[PDB]
Amino acid sequence: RLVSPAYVRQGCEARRSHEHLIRLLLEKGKCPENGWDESTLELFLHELAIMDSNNFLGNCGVGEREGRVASALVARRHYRFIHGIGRSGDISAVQPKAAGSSLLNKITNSLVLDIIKLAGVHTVANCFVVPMATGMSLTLCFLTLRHKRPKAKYIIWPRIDQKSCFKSMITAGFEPVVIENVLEGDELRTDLKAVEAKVQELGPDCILCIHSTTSCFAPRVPDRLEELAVICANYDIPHIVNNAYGVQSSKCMHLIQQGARVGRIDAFVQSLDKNFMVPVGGAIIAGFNDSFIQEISKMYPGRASASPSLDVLITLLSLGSNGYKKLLKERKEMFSYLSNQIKKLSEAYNERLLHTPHNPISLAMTLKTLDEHRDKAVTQLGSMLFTRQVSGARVVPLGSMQTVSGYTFRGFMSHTNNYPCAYLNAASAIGMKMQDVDLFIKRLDRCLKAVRKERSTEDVDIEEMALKLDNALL
Amino acid sequence: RLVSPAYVRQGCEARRSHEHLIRLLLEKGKCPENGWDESTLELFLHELAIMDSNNFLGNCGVGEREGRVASALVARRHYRFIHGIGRSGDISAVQPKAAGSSLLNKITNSLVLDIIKLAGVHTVANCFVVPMATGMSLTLCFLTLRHKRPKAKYIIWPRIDQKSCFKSMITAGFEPVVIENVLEGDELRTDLKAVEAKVQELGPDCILCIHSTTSCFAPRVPDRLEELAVICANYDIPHIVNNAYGVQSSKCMHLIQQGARVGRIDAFVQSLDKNFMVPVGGAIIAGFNDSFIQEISKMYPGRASASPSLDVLITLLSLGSNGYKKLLKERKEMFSYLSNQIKKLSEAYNERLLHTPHNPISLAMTLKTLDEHRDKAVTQLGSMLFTRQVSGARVVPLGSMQTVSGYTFRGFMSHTNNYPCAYLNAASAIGMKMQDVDLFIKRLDRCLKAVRKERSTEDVDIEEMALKLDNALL
Amino acid sequence: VRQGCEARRSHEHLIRLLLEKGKCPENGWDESTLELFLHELAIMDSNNFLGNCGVGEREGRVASALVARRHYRFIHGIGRSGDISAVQPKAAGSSLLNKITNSLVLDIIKLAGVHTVANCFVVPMATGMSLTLCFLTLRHKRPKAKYIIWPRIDQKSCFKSMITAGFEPVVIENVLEGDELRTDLKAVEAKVQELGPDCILCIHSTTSCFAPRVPDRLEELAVICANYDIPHIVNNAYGVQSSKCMHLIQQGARVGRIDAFVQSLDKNFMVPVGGAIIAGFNDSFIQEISKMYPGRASASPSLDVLITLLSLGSNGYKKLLKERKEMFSYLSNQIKKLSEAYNERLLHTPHNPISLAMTLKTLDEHRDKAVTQLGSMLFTRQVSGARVVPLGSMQTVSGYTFRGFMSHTNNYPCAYLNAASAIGMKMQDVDLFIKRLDRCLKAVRKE
Amino acid sequence: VRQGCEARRSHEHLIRLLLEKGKCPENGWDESTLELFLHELAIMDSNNFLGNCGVGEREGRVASALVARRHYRFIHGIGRSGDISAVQPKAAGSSLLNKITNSLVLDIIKLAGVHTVANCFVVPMATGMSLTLCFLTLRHKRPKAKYIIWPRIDQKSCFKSMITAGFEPVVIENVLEGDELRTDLKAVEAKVQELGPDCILCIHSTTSCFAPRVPDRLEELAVICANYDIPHIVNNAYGVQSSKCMHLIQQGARVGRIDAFVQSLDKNFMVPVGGAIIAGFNDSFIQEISKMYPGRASASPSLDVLITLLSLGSNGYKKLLKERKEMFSYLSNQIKKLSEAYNERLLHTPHNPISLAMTLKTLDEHRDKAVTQLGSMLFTRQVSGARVVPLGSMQTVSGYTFRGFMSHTNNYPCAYLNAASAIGMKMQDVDLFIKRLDRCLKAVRKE
RNA sequence: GCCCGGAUGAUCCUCAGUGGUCUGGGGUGCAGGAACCUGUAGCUGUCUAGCGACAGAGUGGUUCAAUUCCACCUUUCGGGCGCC
Ligand SMILES: *Cc1c(COP(=O)(O)O)cnc(C)c1O
Ligand SMILES: *Cc1c(COP(=O)(O)O)cnc(C)c1O
Ligand SMILES: *Cc1c(COP(=O)(O)O)cnc(C)c1O
Ligand SMILES: *Cc1c(COP(=O)(O)O)cnc(C)c1O
Repeated sequence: RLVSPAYVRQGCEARRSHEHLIRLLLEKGKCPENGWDESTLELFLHELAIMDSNNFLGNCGVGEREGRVASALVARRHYRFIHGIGRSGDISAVQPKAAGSSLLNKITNSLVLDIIKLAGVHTVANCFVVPMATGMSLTLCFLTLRHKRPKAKYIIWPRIDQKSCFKSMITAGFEPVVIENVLEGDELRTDLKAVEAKVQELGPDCILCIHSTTSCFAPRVPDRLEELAVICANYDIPHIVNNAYGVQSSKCMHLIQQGARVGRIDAFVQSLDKNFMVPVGGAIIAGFNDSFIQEISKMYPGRASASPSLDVLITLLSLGSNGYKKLLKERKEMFSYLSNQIKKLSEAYNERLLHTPHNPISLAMTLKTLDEHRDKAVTQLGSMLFTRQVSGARVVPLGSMQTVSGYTFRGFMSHTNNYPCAYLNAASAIGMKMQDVDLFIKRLDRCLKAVRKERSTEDVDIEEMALKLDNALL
Repeated sequence: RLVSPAYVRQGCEARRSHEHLIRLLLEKGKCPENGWDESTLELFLHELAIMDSNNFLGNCGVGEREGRVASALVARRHYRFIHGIGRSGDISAVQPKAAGSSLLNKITNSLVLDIIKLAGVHTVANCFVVPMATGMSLTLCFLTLRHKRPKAKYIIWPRIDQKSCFKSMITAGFEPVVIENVLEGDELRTDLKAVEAKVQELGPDCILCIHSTTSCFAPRVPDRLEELAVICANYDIPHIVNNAYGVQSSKCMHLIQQGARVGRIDAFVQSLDKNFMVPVGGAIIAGFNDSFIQEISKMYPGRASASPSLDVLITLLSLGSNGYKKLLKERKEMFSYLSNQIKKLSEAYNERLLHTPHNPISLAMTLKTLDEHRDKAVTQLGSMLFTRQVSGARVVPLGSMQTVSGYTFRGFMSHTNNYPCAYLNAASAIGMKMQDVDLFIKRLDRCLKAVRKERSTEDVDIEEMALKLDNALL
Repeated sequence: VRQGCEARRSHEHLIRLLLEKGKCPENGWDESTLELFLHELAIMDSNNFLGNCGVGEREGRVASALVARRHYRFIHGIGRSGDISAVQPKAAGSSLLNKITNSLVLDIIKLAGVHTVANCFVVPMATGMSLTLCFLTLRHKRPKAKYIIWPRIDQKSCFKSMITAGFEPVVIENVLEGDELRTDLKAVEAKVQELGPDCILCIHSTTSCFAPRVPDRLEELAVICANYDIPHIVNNAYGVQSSKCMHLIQQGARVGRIDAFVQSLDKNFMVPVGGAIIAGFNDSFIQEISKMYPGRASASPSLDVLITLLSLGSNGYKKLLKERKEMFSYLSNQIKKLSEAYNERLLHTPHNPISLAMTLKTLDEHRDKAVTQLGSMLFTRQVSGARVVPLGSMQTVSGYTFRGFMSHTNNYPCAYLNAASAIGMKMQDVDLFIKRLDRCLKAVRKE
Repeated sequence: VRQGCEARRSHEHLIRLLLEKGKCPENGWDESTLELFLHELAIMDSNNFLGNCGVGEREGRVASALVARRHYRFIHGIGRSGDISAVQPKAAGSSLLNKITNSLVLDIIKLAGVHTVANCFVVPMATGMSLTLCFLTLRHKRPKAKYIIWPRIDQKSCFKSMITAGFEPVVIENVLEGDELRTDLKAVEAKVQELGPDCILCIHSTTSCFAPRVPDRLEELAVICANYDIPHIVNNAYGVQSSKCMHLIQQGARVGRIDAFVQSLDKNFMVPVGGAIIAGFNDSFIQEISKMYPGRASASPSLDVLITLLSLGSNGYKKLLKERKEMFSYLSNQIKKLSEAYNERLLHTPHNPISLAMTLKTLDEHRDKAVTQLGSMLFTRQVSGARVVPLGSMQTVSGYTFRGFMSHTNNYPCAYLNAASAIGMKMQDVDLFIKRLDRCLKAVRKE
C-alpha cells in the first residue's frame, strides 16, 4: 500500500529537471534552445490547466460562462483549456476565472516575440497572437486606425492579387486605392512615384494608411518598404505591412527592420499557419510602438479562442529556437534546389525560370509554349496537376478579368494588367521536403508532355486515377 | 498471415451500421436523435480528414499554405484538420484543397440550424458558425450593414452593461446611442418611447441599426423584440439581436421568432460556448433572409479556424437532439430549484429575491443589509465568494462609475443610473448541476454570516485556504 | 495566481491520501487528478529521465510515439527478473504503480465479501494461467503429488490449467439435486482415500459457473482439505462481483482450509482481458506464488484496473454490485414471463447468483436441429453471452473425453439456454435479449 | 469530393496488401493509415457492435473511457479458452490482429537472419515465463525427464524458468578461452551420459548474453541433441537484433536439432516489457506449445509490436539494425580510448556482438570498496545499463548458490564493467556514458 | 443484426378509394330534434394570470395542384441469410 519514502524517492528529484525547464521559461520568456521532451511539455500544460477555475475540484459555477464542456473528446483535445483568452473588456487582460489560460496567453506572446527577433526584426517592441487569420487581423488594424484618423477614407495599396488582404480594407469600411506595379525586367515592383503622387492628390489627411506587402507570389516581389516608410514618416501617414508568410524569410524580415529604422512602420501582420506549421486560423500583430499595438489589442471586443495560441505554444516548445532555425535553413536550401530543378525542366520544354531574384520564397516558370486561346492548355495544365495530387502549383493565364467586392481586376492573378506571359508558380515554404520538389518536377514533366502531345505501383495508380478524374471533368 | 474471407467477415457487415448513421447525417443534415457512439464519431472524423489534400498519401505541396504540421501533438488533437474553413475570397466556399474540412463546415452549419429550430426559432432561414466570439461577430454584422447604409452613423442600443457587445459597435466604427431602460417593478425593460423618439430625432437614414439584447443579467430582462421589430419594419431600419446565451432559453428564442413574425429581425447572434458547452471562441450568425446572411458571410476576409466548428460538431453528434433537449429541460428545473433556494436563504438574512419573472435565466438577490460606504461589505462579499471558489456570482454595488471606450456609465453593472439597491447575481445555465446550487447556497451562507459578524475535510480546507487568500488581499 | 497554486493542493491531497492508506477513494477521481497522478509516476521511471543515457539491453526505449503515449510512458513493466514483487530501481514509478494497484485490489476484495483476506497480487496472466502458477508453486511443496481433484465444470481454461502445470485432473461428477448440479462430497472424499492424500496436489473447486451448476460446497471441501492436509485452490473467476460467492470463500476459510483463490480482472473490473488476481489467507504462501514467477511482466493490466478503481471509487464499484443484483432479479422475472409463453420454465437454481437457465424441452434437436439453430440465430441477431446447451454433446479436451459437454454432467434431463447478470449489465441488455429471444423462438416454432 | 473518395483507396491499397501477404510494409505506414486500420479492426469485435446486447460474463465491457481509448477498443484479448491461436467468434477483429501480428513477426525473424524459421507466435508473457511454457510442453512428451542441462549464464529469469516449470537445472560451468567464457561441450556431453538422455528434458542454451560470456556453441549442441534425441531450447532473449546470433541459430538448425528459440519483444522491438516470441522449425511442435496455453490472453503486447512494425516498416527495422552495428564499433573504440587513459583494457570478446566489458583491475574493492562504489556513482549520474561485476560475489537463487555471481563463472580473473550497443541506441548515449564514466573514475581515483 | 419487398406515422376510431384543394362505408362520445336524423370531435410544443394566441402533422423532393407521386426515416408484416 505504501512503500513510502515520504512523498517519493525521485518524485521530486528527477522531477526537478522538468521544473527547471519550466521555471526558465516563465522567468525569461524565451524559446528553449533545444525542444522540450513531450513529457515536460504535457506536464506543463496539465499544471496550467488545473489553474483554471473550471478545473478546480471544489469549484461551483452559477454564471452563464463557466467553461462547462459536454464532450470529453472536446475537453481532452484542448488539454482542458475552455475559457479562452482575455476578458470581455480587454483581450490582453488577465482573466481571474482562468489564471492558467492567462499565463498560457502571456507566455505564447513572449515566445512569438522571441521568434520574430531571431527571424530578423530585432527591434520589435510588442506583439500578440490574435485567433483570426491575417485578413481579419489586417481589418482590425484598419478598424483601430479609424478612430485615430476620423477624416480618412482611403488606403493606398500597391497591387497584389490576393482576395483576403484586398477585402480586409473593404471589410473595415475603407476605399482601397490600387497602385499598379512597375515592370522591371521580369519583376513587378513598387511604383514609388505613383504612391507619392496619390498621397499629394488625395491629401494625407484623407489617407488612413499605406498598406504594403512583403511575401507574395512571383513575379511580384516584396514592396520597397524603406522608401514607403520614409514617405509615410514624411507625410505623417500610418504604415501597415502585410507580412503574411514573411517570418520564414530573413530577407522579408530585414526589409521590415530597415523600414522601421529609416522610416515609419506602425504594424506588421503575419499568419500563424504559414510561418509555424499549425492549423489555419491565427495571426500575429506586431509593431514598434508599444502603445499602438496595445491599442489594436484593446480594439478587439470580447473573449477569444485560445486554440491558435496553444498550437504555437506546443510547436515552439517542441521545436525550440534551434529547431525553428533548422526549418529556416532547410527552406533556403530547398529554394535553391527547387530553383535549379525548375531551370533544368523548363529548358527541356523551351520555357524558362522567370528572373525574380528579389523574391526569396516564390518562383515562376513560363508557359509561353502553351496556347490558352485555342487549346486552353494553360487551364488544362493546372487541372492535370490538381488531379495528380500536386497542391500549391498556381497557374496564371493571361487576360483574366475578375471582380472582387465590386472592384474589377484586369490580368487577375498576375498583379498587373498585361504581364508578358502566362506562368506557373511554385514556392519553397517552411517544412518542404525534397520529396515535394522531386514529385512536383516528375508530375509537372508528365503533364507538360501530355498537353503538348494533345496539341499534336501507386505512381501509376495516381496516374490512372488522374486520367479518370481528367475525363470526368472533360 | 491471411485467414482472409475476401476483405473481412464482418468488416463491412457491422461496419454497415456505422455507415448508415453517417449516410443519414449527410443526406438530411439533421442532428441524430440519440447520440452517436464514440467509435462511430471518430470513424466519421477520420474519414473526413483523409479527404483533405494535406493528408493524401501521394500528395506533394509547392505552395505557401499546404497544411503542414510540425508537432504531432497539434495534428492529433485536431484530428488532422489543418486547412481551416473557406477560401480567401469566401469563407463559405468549398476549399478544393480541403474537401473534408469543407464537408465538416457544411454539416456543422446544418446541425446548428437544426438545433436553432428545435430551440424555438423554427422559421430561421440560414446560419453559419464563425470562429469569433459574439462581440466580434456582432461587429461583423455592423461592418456588413455599413455598405448597405453608407450615410448611417448611429446604432440605437437599449442599455446593457456588458463590455463586449458595447465595444462591438465602436470597433465597427459607429456611434452607439444608449437608450436607458425603464424601471417596471424590479425589472429594467425597453423604453419603447425613447427608442422611437430617437429614431425620429436622428432620422432613420442616419441609423445603422437597432441593437437589441435578449439574454442578460437580472434585473434586466430580454428586450421587447416584437415592438422593436415593428419599429424597425416601419422606419426601414435593420434590427440586430444580441442573443449571446439565449438559445438555451425557449422564452428567448420565442421572442425572436415572434419578432420576425410581426416585424423585422435582420440577424441574431449567439455564443457557441454559452449555448453548447464548448471552449470560448466561436459564435453563430443566424437570420431570416438567406441573401443577407450570405452577405455577412462574404464580408469575412480570408480563411478561418475550423476548431470551433469541430467542437460543436463533436458535441451535437455525441449528445443528439435528445441529449440537448435533456440539457434544456434540466436547465429549467435547476432554475426553479435555484430560485427557491435563494428565496429561502435571503429570508434568513432579511433580503429577498428580486421579482424578475421575465428573465428566464438570471436571478438577483438583494444586498440591502450590507453597507458598502462604511464597511465596503458588498465588495467584500464578492471577494469572499471568489476565494471560496464560487464563480459566476456577480456582485453589483451602487454608484459605480465606469468609462468604456470613452463613454461613461453611471451605476455601471446595474444597467441603469440609479437602481434601488445593490444585489448579487446567479443564473441557471445549461450544464448546471444541483451540486452547483447547493455549494453556492452553502458558501454564500458562510460569507453572509462572516460579513455581518465583521460589522458587529476539503470543505474546511477550502475555508482555510479562503481565509489565507482573504487576509492576503486585505 | 495564488488560487491556482492552491488548486494543485486539492489534487495533492487526494494523491497523498492514496499513498498513505492505499485504499480506494470513496468517490472517483476526476480525470484531471488521475492523469496528473499517472504523469508524475511515469517521470519517476529512469527511461523518462531528461538527462538519461542508456548502455544496456533493457533501457525502456520506445520506437512508436503512439505506443509510448497510450501506456502513459510506463515501459519497464513490473518487478525484477528475480522477484515480480520487488521494487525495480530503474522504474520507481512503475514499482509504486504496482504496489498501489495491489493495495486497491485488496481493498476491493474485502469490500466484496472476503474481509479476512491477507494478501493478493495482480498477475498479468488470465485466470487459467494464474491457476497454473498456483499448481506450479504447490509442486515444490508436494513433490510426490500427481493428481488434482476437481469437481466438474465444463470450461476449457480451468480444466487445461491442471494439465499445463503437469498434473492429472481427477474429474468428480456432480450430483443432481433438484435442478441444480452440486458437489459430490462423498465421491470427492472417496477419491482422496483411494488415491491417497500424499498423491493429491490439491483440491480444485469453482465458485462462479454457469447454471444449472452452482458454486461448489467450499465449507465441506475446506474441512476435507484440513483433515487430510491437502491444499485447496478455488477458481473464483468472476465471483468477486457476487457477495454470495465471496462470503462462501470467507466461510470456507473460517471453518477449514483455503490456500488461494483466483479471479479474472476483466470479468470483475470491466477491463481488457489479460490479468488476474491471486489472493489468499496465508501471506507467506501468496508470496511464494509471487516469487515463483520468473522475470518481469507487463504493467498494462495493473494500469487498467488502477485507472478503473480510481475513476470509479469504492462507491462506484458498490453501485455496480448493487445494480448487478437488481439486473439479476429483472432478468429472472423476464425469463419467467417469456418461458411461460413458450411452454418452458426457468430452472430452479437459487444457489447460483449470477447465471440462469431456461428449459428448451419443446425444441427438437434430433429431428429439426432446432436447439443448435437457436444459438446460431441468437448470434446473427447480435445476442452475445447467450449459451445454448444441447443434449449428448461429446467433446475431447487435451485427451479427456467429456460426455454431455457444456452441461457439466453426462445426462442432464433437458437442453437449456444460459443467460447471466454480470457487472455492468444494463436494462437495455435484458430488454433487447428478451425481444430477440422471442423473435428467435417464433421462427423456430414456425419451421 | 471524387478525389477524396479516391484518397481512401490509397489507404485501402496498403491495408489490402497487408492482409494478402502478411509481410511488413517496406516503408512505414503513416499514422493516418495505421489508425484507420486499427479502428476498422476494432469495430469488427462484437463488444463494439452498435446493436449489441450482452447477457454473458465476458462481454468486453469497459468502465473507463480512458482504458477503452488507450487500447483502441480492443477488449476481448486473443484466442479462445481452448486454444490461444483459434479465431475468437466474439472478437473477429482481435483475432485478425493476432494473426497479422504473428505474420509480421515471422517476417522480421527471417529478415533478421533465421530464414528457415517455420512458425512462431507472440505470447503475452516475458521470455522467462515463455521458456517455462516450452518446458511445460516438453513434460508431456518426456514424462520421465527430470533435468535441464544449462550452460551457465548469471540471469535470474532464465534460470528460474526451469524451476518454475518443475525441473532441476543442471548447471554447466563455462570454459575460459582467452578473455571469453564459452560452452564446455565436454562437460555437457559428460552430464548427458551420466544422467541419461531419457532423464534430460532438454538442453537449454543461450545466445544473447553479457560479455565476457559469448553466445553458446549452438552447432555443437544441436548435434549432441540430435545424436542423443534430446530436445534443444534456445534462450535468444535479445538476439533478434544481432545477425550473428540469428545466423548461429540458423546454422544449428541446419546441422543439428533446435526445437524452439525464444526472444523478448521489448528488447528487440522497443515496446513495453511483457511479451515474447516462441519460434521454431517444426510447425507442429510450435503449435503444441501454443495449444498448451490455457485460456485467453492479453492483446496489448501484440498491438504494441503491430503498431511498431507497421510504423517502422522492414526498411525502418533494417536501419535500426545497421545503426546498432555502427554504434557497437563506436562504443568499442571509445572504451578502448578511455580504458587506455586509466591503465585498463577492453576485454577481447569478439564472439559477443552486443555486449562489451572493460577491466576494473586498478580499482580496489577489498580496501576501498571502489568497484561497488563505481556502479553506485554511475547510477546517480543517470547512467543506466552500465553493469559493474565485482569478484567473489555469492548469491542464492531459488536455493542454488552461485559463486562469482554476475560473472558467469566462479573465479574470473578480474572485475569489469559492462556496456552494450542495443537497438535504438544513439551517439548521445555513448558520448554521455564515456563522459560520465570518466568523471566517475576520476573521483574514485582521488579517494 | 444485415439484405429484399409490402404497408405504417400526428386531424406499400377504423376499412377503403382518390394528384382536383378530398370522398364513401362501419363504429365511439358529446349535443339536440332501441335506432333514426343533425351537428360536433383529438394530440404536441411554445407564450400567457387565464381566456386564448402562435405554430407543427415522420424528414425532404417533384408538381399549378401531394392524404395521393418519389427518396429516406419510425413502427410493423412477410421473405432470405445462421459452427460461435
Ligand atoms: C457573452 C456575452 C457577449 C459576448 O461576449 P464575448 O466574450 O465576445 O463572447 C455579449 N453580450 C452579452 C450580454 C454576453 O453575455
Ligand atoms: C495568406 C495570405 C493572406 C492571408 O489570408 P488568410 O486566409 O486571411 O489567412 C493575405 N495576403 C497574402 C499575400 C497571403 O499569402
Ligand atoms: C532479458 C533476458 C531474459 C528475459 O527475462 P524476463 O524479465 O522474463 O523477460 C532472460 N534471460 C536473459 C539472458 C535476458 O537478457
Ligand atoms: C473466465 C473463466 C476462466 C478464465 O479463463 P481465461 O480465459 O484463462 O481467463 C476459467 N474458468 C471459468 C469457469 C471461467 O468463467
